[PDB]
Amino acid sequence: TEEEIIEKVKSALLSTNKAVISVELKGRTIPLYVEITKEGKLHLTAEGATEEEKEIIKEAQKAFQEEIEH
Amino acid sequence: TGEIVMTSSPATLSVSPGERVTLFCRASQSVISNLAWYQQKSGQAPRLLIYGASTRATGIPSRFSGSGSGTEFTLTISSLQSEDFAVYFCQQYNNWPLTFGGGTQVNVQRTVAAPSVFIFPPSDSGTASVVCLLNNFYPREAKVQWKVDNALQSGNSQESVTEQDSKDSTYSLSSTLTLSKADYEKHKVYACEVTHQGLSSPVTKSFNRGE
Amino acid sequence: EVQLVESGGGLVQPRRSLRLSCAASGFTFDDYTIHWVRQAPGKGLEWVSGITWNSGYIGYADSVKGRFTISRDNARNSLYLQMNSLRAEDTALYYCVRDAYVSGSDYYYYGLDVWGRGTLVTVSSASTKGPSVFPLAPSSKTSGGTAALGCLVKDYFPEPVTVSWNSGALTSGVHTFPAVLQSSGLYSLSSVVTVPSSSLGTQTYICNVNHKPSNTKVDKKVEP
Repeated sequence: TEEEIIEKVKSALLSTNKAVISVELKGRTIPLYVEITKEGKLHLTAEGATEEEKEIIKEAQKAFQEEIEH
Repeated sequence: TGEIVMTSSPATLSVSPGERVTLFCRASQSVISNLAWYQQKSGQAPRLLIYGASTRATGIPSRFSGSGSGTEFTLTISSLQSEDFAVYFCQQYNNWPLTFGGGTQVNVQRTVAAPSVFIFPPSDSGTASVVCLLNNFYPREAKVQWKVDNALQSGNSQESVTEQDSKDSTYSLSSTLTLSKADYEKHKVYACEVTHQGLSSPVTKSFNRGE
Repeated sequence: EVQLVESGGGLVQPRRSLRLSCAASGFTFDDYTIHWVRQAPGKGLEWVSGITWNSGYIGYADSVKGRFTISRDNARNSLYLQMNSLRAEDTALYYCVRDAYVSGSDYYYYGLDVWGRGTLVTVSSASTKGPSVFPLAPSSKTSGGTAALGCLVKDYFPEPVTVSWNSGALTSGVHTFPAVLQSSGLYSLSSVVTVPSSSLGTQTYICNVNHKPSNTKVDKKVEP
């Protein structure tokens, strides 16, 4: 699941620095705002997302950020 | 799946020089402003017009403008000119796979013109085909039905339509009915039935086998 | 002169393989992602594949995954597309397209900004056959004094076929229709012309069918 989010984020930031993807975390289709900076900082934003749903997105955001820098 | 489908509309559009043109693109999911517009003339590579949802490419005339955000987009030609008759494609780049719309073909507006209908019998050498011709008509939409011995044919015919003529903006259509020489000799009358809004009633051109 | 030039297209049989190439010129090839986009004859555009600048990400459309392999050689500024298990649906004009979005740049651009002229890929089991030129008789039976005549060009392969009337003499009123692909894998078109009905008894009308891939030059006289 958390790996499947990194896949969709990676496919979104290929032709644009800002995109929106749909993620099915757990029993809900969550709209997800994906953003990247020139320096390479990724922010994943979920709106109207339950704390739980927000934390899984923070875990995915940290995992992909380490892959970006490395 | 994650694939985003682009839906173009209208499929075709007819306008006169000087008119205001609006083309629509719809996304299956949100694409924000990651939408581009392309122009393709006949036999040429697509040309990028607008890359951000509203950002005109460098060199693109100001009469072209784009709008929208999310799943609803528009391309506006404020005052269409002669060189603007082409096919226009939308393309999202929110996430791979990159996807295009079907495209909108903008054509030259013209007055209605009824077709002149001609039927050409076969002339072989194991077999030959029957040809029905609709010459210089407008608009393109036209129904051609084959009837041998008062029986509607099906699956044994192929149509071909010319591009809009550079002089009178009319179309021409040819429908070829192909049979075996054995089946062609089992019937006497071969009729081409033509329907078109420029005709006050359906036109039937037919012949008897053997000139 | 920013341009992309494709090469490698031609006639290929089903189930076989073909390798397309693309040569870049006038820009830093190692900074852009490059795409393959194909266009079936008379149909829309379809993205095929793309590679990032360092080949770090490679994407394929579901219709070509497993069969197509994209790769790049930034040392030669060249892009390649290896097509395997080719099918008739793969018949299209294949464009080499540069993506405008360069990650990490100061001022961003978007879309597909540089296209090549394309290379044509035909997937067919058909062999070269000359055209069979049949006549379309100007039957003397009205149309306001306007008569119609032509010749049918059937069972030929591959495209194209050039049709002329009276060796380039007759031009006005002529409509050479686009070729249609028959179920036999062969192409078939027809060329017609409208003429004054009074000229049927005096004027001679000649078709000038010329199929160079078959080295066939056929002239046909149209008579009622």
